[PDB]
Amino acid sequence: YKLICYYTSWSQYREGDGSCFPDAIDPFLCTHVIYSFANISNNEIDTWEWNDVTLYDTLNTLKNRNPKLKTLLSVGGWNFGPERFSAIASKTQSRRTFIKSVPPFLRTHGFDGLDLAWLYPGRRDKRHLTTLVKEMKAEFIREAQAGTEQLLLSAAVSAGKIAIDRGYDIAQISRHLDFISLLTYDFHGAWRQTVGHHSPLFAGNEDASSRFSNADYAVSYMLRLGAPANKLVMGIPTFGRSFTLASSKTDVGAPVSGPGVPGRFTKEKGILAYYEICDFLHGATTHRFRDQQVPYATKGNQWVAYDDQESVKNKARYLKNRQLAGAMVWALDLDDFRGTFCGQNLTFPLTSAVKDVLAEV
Ligand SMILES: *[C@@H]1O[C@H](CO)[C@@H](O[C@H]2O[C@H](CO)[C@@H](O[C@@H]3O[C@H](CO)[C@@H](O)[C@H](O[C@@H]4O[C@H](CO)[C@@H](O[C@@H]5O[C@H](CO)[C@@H](O)[C@H](O)[C@@H]5O)[C@H](O)[C@@H]4O)[C@@H]3O)[C@H](O)[C@H]2NC(C)=O)[C@H](O)[C@H]1NC(C)=O
Repeated sequence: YKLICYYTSWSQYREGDGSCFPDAIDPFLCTHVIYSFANISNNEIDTWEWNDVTLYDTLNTLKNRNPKLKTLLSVGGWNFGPERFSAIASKTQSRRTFIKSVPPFLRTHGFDGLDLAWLYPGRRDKRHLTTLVKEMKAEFIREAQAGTEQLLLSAAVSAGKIAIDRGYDIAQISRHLDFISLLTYDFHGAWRQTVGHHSPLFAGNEDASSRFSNADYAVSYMLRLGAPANKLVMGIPTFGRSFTLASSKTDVGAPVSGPGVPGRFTKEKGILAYYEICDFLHGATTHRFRDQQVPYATKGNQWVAYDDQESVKNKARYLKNRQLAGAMVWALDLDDFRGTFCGQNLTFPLTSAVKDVLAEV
């Protein structure tokens, strides 16, 4: 069993305890840690933050304690225009240029693999995404010849039916990529005038419009398209999506007036770190879509949908029952890394819950 855990650069700058550095990551927790988002310039892979070489160093040092740990550098991200990927990958020149520039980067900085987080390729991009993957992987193979362990190659794919169907040639890309991460947590957003859970497990028998919008449908679908279960890792979010209620209505379908108030620490509308949610929860009312196996809280005109240890283990068993490669947790920085916000004196409570399940048979 795998546990792929992301670490995002921008989390350092958070204030108070919110600040987080690779420095605080428990070396034996996950099996794969992914530094989140490297840039691309002059078609070459490149750093982002002014101090990644430093933080790079600091994350890769964790392997001094856990030899089995592996680390990968992600490329792309949400604040990286999809166009920029498309532009690179449509002109063979740019593509190959980009590619031949990656292995040395990783070798130079201690990484064991590259991660492709091209956030949503288009209709016009499928044919080239297949290329990037192919060639990129061919290069990683030709470099093992130099007598070093072969660099890993993975990709974060959307879990949206349309999304996948629009820009993913799963069948192909699945046989090249060492593993595929399914972003099973973006099935809703403030862009929908009404309340909704973003990382539901099941379709839930009362609504029937977006059944394709749940981890189960996603998985079962990816399998159909051809991807094997030994390359699949299900995403598990460690944050929550919050809304500001446009009425006293709180039950399913209550109208939304817009995203939620920012977090003390995560400082950003619509989203909330687990540890922030832990504080929120106090004085809040907690419910749970028993149908879709996930909770939601409300306090005032603030409606929040999130994942708790329960819902998370729940999902964890799910992937075990479909025989998947492993689990993926989006944002360690978002978990209670210090373990002081969420009652129990446990560090990384959520990511642990999943580990403890996966550590089971
Ligand atoms: C991820 O990558 C991003 C793109 O590479 C990068 O953001 C950008 O990168 C550069 C800026 O560093 C940006 O370039 C310009 O934007 C300006 C307009 O707003 C233009 O004026 C500028 O045009 C020129 O480019 C020349 C250099 O590229 C510059 O010539 C010299 O450059 C030297 C210093 O830059 C200087 O020493 C020398 O004397 C030259 O003068 C020339 O003068 C002129 O100004 C660029 O178009 C990229 O376009 C922008 N990327 C895009 C496409 O949006 C991010 O920094 C990176 N992320 C992180 C955090 O690192």
